[PDB]
Amino acid sequence: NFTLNFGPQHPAAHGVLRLVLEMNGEVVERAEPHIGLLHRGTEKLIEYKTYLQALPYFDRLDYVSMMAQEHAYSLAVEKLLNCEVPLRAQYIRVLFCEITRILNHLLALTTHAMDVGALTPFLWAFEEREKLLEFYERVSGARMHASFIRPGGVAQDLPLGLCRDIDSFTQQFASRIDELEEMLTGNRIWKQRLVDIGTVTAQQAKDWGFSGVMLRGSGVCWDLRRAAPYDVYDQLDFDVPVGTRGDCYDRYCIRIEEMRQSLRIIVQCLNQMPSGMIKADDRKLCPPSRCRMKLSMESLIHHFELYTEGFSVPASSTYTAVEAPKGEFGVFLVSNGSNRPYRCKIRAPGFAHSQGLDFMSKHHMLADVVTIIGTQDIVFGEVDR
Amino acid sequence: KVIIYSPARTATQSGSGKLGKWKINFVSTLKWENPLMGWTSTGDPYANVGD
Amino acid sequence: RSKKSPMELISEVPPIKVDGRIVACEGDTNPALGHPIEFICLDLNEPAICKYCGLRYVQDHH
Amino acid sequence: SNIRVDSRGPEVMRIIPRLNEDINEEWISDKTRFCYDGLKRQRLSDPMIRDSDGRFKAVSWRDALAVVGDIIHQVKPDEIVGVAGQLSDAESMMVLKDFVNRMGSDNVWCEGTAAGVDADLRYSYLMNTSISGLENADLFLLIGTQPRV
Amino acid sequence: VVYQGHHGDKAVYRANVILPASAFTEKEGTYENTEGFTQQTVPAVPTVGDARDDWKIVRALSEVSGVKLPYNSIEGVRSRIKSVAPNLVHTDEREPAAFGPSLKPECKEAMSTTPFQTVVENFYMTNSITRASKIMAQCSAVLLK
Amino acid sequence: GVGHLARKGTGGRSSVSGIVATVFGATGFLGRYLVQQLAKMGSQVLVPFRGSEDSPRHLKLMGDLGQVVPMKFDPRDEDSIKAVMAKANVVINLIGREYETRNFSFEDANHHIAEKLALVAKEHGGIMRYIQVSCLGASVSSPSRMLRAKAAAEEAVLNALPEATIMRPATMIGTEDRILNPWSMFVKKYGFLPLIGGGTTKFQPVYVVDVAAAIVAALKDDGSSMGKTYELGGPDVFTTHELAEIMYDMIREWPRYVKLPFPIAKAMAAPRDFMVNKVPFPLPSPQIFNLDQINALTTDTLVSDNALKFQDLDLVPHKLKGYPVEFLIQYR
Amino acid sequence: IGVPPNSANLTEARRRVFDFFRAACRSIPTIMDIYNLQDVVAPSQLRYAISAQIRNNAHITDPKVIDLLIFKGMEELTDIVDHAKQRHHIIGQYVGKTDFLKNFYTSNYF
Amino acid sequence: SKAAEFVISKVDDLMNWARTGSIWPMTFGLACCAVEMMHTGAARYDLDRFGIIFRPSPRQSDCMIVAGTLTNKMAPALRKVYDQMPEPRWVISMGSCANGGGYYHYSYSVVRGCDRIVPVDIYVPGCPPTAEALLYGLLQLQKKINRRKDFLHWWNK
Amino acid sequence: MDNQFIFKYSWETLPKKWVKKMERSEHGNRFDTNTDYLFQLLCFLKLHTYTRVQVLIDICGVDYPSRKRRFEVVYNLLSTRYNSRIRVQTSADEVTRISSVVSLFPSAGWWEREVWDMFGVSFINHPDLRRILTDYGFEGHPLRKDFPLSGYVQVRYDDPEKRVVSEPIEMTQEFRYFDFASPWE
Ligand SMILES: NC(=O)C1=CN([C@@H]2O[C@H](COP(=O)(O)OP(=O)(O)OC[C@H]3O[C@@H](n4cnc5c(N)ncnc54)[C@H](OP(=O)(O)O)[C@@H]3O)[C@@H](O)[C@H]2O)C=CC1
Ligand SMILES: CCCCCCCCCCCC(=O)SCCNC(=O)CCNC(=O)[C@H](O)C(C)(C)COP(=O)(O)O
Ligand code: SF4
Ligand SMILES: [Zn+2]
Repeated sequence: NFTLNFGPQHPAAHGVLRLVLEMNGEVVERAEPHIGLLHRGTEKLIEYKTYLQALPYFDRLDYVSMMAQEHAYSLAVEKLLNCEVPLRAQYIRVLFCEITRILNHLLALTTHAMDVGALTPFLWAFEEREKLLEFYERVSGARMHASFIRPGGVAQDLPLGLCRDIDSFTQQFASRIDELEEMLTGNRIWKQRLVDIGTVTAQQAKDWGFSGVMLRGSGVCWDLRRAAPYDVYDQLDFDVPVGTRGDCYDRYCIRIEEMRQSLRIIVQCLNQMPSGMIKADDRKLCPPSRCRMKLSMESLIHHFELYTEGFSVPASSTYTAVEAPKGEFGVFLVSNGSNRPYRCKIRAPGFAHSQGLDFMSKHHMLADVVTIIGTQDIVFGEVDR
Repeated sequence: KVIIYSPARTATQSGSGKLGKWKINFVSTLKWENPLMGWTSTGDPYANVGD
Repeated sequence: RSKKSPMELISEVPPIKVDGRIVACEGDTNPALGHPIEFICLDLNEPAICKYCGLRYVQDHH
Repeated sequence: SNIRVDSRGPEVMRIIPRLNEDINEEWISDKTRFCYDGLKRQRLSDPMIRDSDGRFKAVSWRDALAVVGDIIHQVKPDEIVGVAGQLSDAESMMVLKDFVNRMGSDNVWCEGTAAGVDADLRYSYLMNTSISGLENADLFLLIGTQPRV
Repeated sequence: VVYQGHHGDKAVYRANVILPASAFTEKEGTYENTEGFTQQTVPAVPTVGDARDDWKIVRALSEVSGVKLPYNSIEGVRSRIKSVAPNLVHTDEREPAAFGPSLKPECKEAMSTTPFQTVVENFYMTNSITRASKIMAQCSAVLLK
Repeated sequence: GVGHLARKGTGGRSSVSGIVATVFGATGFLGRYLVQQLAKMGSQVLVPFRGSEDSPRHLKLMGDLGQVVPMKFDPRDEDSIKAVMAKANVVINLIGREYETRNFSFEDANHHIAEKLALVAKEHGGIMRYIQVSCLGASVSSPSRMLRAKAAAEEAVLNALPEATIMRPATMIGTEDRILNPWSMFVKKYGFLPLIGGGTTKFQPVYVVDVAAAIVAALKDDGSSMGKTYELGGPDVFTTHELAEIMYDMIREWPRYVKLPFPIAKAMAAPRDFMVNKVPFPLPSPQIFNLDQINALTTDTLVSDNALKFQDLDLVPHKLKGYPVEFLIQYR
Repeated sequence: IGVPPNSANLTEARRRVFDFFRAACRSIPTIMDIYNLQDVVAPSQLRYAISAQIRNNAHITDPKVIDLLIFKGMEELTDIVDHAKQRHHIIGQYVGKTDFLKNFYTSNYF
Repeated sequence: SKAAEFVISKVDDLMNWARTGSIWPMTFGLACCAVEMMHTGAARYDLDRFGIIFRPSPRQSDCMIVAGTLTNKMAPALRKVYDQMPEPRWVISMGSCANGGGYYHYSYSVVRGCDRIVPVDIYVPGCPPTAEALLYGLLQLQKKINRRKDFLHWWNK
Repeated sequence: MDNQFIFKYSWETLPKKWVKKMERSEHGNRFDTNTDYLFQLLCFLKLHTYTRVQVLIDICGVDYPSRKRRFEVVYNLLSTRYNSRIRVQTSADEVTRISSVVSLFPSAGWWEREVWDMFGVSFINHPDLRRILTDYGFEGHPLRKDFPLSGYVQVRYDDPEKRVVSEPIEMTQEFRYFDFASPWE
């Protein structure tokens, strides 16, 4: 069995993916992905920067679900700090996490389809994803990497003309999803290129740690935002799609239904949006209003000592876990009691999904491996931290 | 060659909250100025490990 | 203009006249867009320089 | 007195007293506190050799060291006097003493007030009573010392 | 004269060969107190220009002149001191004096008449470091008569 | 020549040295090694180029954020040449082509320009050092064409600046040399390796990094460098035949030769390819049949037994068998 | 295969060291064949280099430390043998008055 | 020279127009900047309008965009990719990680910019650069190409 | 199935001498064993009916350069059907072999290698233990508190030989460490 070197230097296979594998000529036996080409070194760099300076690390990891990533860090810091966040901040955080889920699902679906060969829905879905990156542009400073969510609440309040635009988008997003789905689900080629590909049993998914869509594509109803609801999700009404067969087609259907449920949750959060402040007030971990630190002494002191020293998290350690679009994303914070984290390991959902590729491509075609890569939605920012 | 010592309390402030901790002081005294922007350059990897 | 350095450009601005003993300087007309409020006790024969703004204040009469 | 030098990069920014109950007792003098400016002012950077015509140019380390090694033996084994400095550490003075003694000469002395003083008992030139021990005294008889300057 | 230091002050005006030397914030040497207490110095900052330690300079000059010395490192020269003054290598030790004014070369010689004279005139200009500073130059102009 | 090193820190790419050397004609073969050697020790190097703006592009990787700053200069113009030197203290000359174009004749290839830069450095009043480079074996009485003008330039430069070092490399060997790579390329095409010299032409090939080390060492050392003229040579003496075997054994091909006498090759080389006499300036460049080289291979290029040698500065030449010659694997 | 448990005593680690040296010598033609180096170096003094590097660390008595050096050496050997290490690095690692005056002339910090 | 100057100027103009009207950048995406780089080529900005069709292999592409951080392990691969390209080899350093260090700039396994390797012609700053910023960078590269007197230099020499 | 019930059950059901110490808090339930009864503890926690811990989330690692047992690897677990989390951790050492758990949870095969790479805690009966994250020619373990942030080697391209060669680190602007630590805390 001869060995050929994969590892294309372009994002047409997500880039940064060596993937040396064994070939019998047409059927692959063992595929060995060589991760580490994107080991930037965030985990070592976390310990050298305060709890505020370390927030933008989390946007870079899994750089398609930006606000779904810093949300886990914020929740971990809040748990370590016993900080209570106001209701409006919780609702807008849930809304923006759902927007991240929609963005990730769209990007994953179209990148996977373009890997298969269908290239026309790709540009349609990026046309629709323009409208949500514009929403990100509005609330925060930057389109993609938005440090909107902070440990206290969110960084800044929503602009006045935002909810109208969001609802106008949600009016037609369902029709756009239907248009994208009609080209793939009912198609013939899509079925023969996905059905009975990369089947994973529930026992295999549990053993290999496939929490996320891979776990739910095997019949396991394990949704972290329903099993362990963190923000205001009990109030919200949504369903958890669960597959029957562990093939790639049911994962695609599950992702489509997840986009539907995310749209439903966005509508619910838009309807049930309370007033009030956005940043917390119990502990002192939030900056004073810039119209307040310029005429008060204690407020200016707090601003100075927060933007230089930062808040000191009391010495403890914990493992938070949120439902990232990829799957379960968890941050293992260890606090020394000082203003810098002692150790912050990042549990990337894509790491386990990528290691579990070896048994998924067991006795498949070589071109049957790119579709397995696409269906598990691997970005290498999170895999190599 | 390293020096093991406990940093003393700073004179300017009366708090003793940074005391009782011991540090290893690698003598990384080799630093120069980049002749374009005045930045401080180093060639010793232990410039601030002990700090 | 850009030939004049800001140090030599602020000196030519005439000092403000204040009737009282202390004057509060907030930078710009809008308080939120200027420096933090600074109360300066102008009592000497020389103008009192605002440490943030550089503006000078002179007391004419009580 | 114990100090705490604070430096940013390659230059000393300020000098802060360090607590030492026996020697300085948390205080520090003005001369030792504001002398950090002299460490960056006019300083010797490279070896320099006077020229024949009176000019004073700079050379490499080997060249000046070669010149001094040329002139070291142009003089008699006697009269190779070497004067130590006020700030020179113990090692420098020790090596200077060894270098002078190993050439048939002995005229090494500390800078200033070292003409005919004998220092062999380690109490005729030292503060036998501890600096912290002066708090137990009852009378002082300062003899031409002025311990203020 | 072959001057070796880190400043000028009327010795450069007469020097024939000038060898730059390290300052006290950039060298590791043992200094002795008035009460016989010794303590070392930490190399805070790098040396300026092409300057070397004083002991390094004199050791290299000794080698080039052709006379051999049995030490080549800062540790070795410390062991040499241990045979001339072993208290100089005991950093944290409050050693007292084990003698007294009893034994001494008792010599009642001729007396004098000249009164005691001040040895320091300007407090802010004593050593080369304080003489070349700007803060001291303006400080010793309004703080004293 | 002292008081211009001004060392700052450890030997590194971002270190500092008091050298602002401008290497004229560094865009060729020797320049990409000399500039790298200069920048490795923190010296700032300026590369005045006259061709396209993309020719001194690979030289930006030598330094670190401003060590290498190329500028455009016009060889015909004079006062614009002063621009690329008004902030310099060291000047190195490498200009000179083995070819011959109409616009720049043999005299105005490595003599007139060298004299112009020497004179403008002399009148500059700040150029501390100068290292002009010529070929080994240049003389007034020689069948070689460019070597005669090159020798005239190397003797006329000293008049303007007496404290000028002259280096004489001999058939430099490297990854982009003009004497070994063309032979391999021709062998690949069809392959017969015409020996114009017909063997029995023993010279001293040298490897380029050794030459670059020689110049940087002449800059580093303080003493007998100004005025002195070195003659860099290889570890041993090589002829065109044994050099042919030591290049053929790596190409992994049968050594075949069409070794021919001198006059037929000279008649097929110089007059056949000499057509720069009318209308257009650019003409195709000679591959192996060079007008100067055919006349140059009639005499040995041994290093002078009484002049300066390559080991005078304590540099061991690279043994040109297994370590230097390794680029030929791209042909096999 | 799988990582063996740490050696109980030094005599059990000594045979492990000999086995590692044996494997390194067995695999030594492969490096010379796949990295295309024949004129620069002969295989015989590579034995000397490996022996020197394995005898320099011969004063360690702790069996765990010796086992860990064997482990790291195996990882380095597998990196070199496989197409992981890159050319001109194996050859980089493998194959007067006094020192004080030189160190004084070159720098202050030696 | 003036008689045969109009022809060479026209030839230079034609070559510059040909090279600016069809640039085929090679998508060497590495990190989050690759998202914005593929997002510029979407239906909203239409990077293809300027004849900026992408290429899958470095053999046909005449330009490459380094989008994303450049670790130590990918440096040799980047150098090999750059070497294989044909003679022109224009390089664009998209993002803030590629064009000099970046947000990390300090970790052990990061090359401090793609200028230690693969010499760069245009630096596009941003983290991540806006699609219009990448478009402006490409326009600046096109302006750079228009200054190449390819035939005039080879005819003067 | 909640924190307290699991605490009672694992206090009663678990054989002694396994858990060196244990904690119960809202942050998380801990079971600190003694670096030898790890495979046994995980096997019991995986197969028992009242504690059906099936999925191993991640294998952490904390470097404490102040205790005799320098390192401390942390095993995060999760019971899907009981909807509960157990965090088992040990104490390791820089020269010591701690047992592997790839047999129970196959997903650990890569976190095992990553923990070896970052810190240097080797493992037994593990098929590979090869570096997974750092460079092929990388030396030292970076997540140790000893390793400098900038590292030991730099990477650059030199023209004399057409390849990318490593070199000693030499930075243009040093990493400015701001010491914000203050007393009264
Ligand atoms: N190294 C060797 O193998 C040998 C070297 N030598 C001597 O060493 C010198 C350098 O060797 P080498 O590096 O091969 O030379 P180059 O191959 O570098 O050519 C010299 C460079 O100078 C520039 N140049 C040439 N003519 C002119 C001109 N008229 N006006 C302005 N710039 C010009 C060119 O740059 P562009 O093309 O970009 O204009 C050319 O690349 C040679 O000139 C020769 O005298 C002697 C024998 C053999
Ligand atoms: C190209 C190949 C690539 C890999 C090359 C190798 C790279 C790693 C090399 C390993 C580096 C090491 O230090 S790992 C090996 C280090 N371990 C030891 O040296 C054991 C301690 N020494 C002893 O036991 C004895 O003194 C002994 C000398 C053995 C004999 O003496 P006896 O008989 O009385 O016992
Ligand atoms: S510049 Fe910003 S977005 Fe681009 S790779 Fe670097 S960190 Fe990621
Ligand atoms: Zn004001």
